[PDB]
Amino acid sequence: GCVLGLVNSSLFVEDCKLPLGQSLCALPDTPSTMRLAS
Amino acid sequence: IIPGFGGDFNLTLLEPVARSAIEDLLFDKVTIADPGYMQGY
Repeated sequence: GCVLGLVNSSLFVEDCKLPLGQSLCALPDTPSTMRLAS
Repeated sequence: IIPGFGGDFNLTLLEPVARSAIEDLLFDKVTIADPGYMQGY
């Protein structure tokens, strides 16, 4: 899960899936409903 | 943005291919020590 730092949850969900997001880091938006890194 | 963006007007604001030459040079001449995320540890 270490896209920016190691994260312990499901990742690499559909690329174009964060128009708006919680924004865990610089890039990933963590949309849940997991399914982070987008 | 096209490489010959403004014909008679030389523009160094284009992307070398994303951080145009002037942006890169500006970040170079400053002294910053950012930790590589994924690697700082």
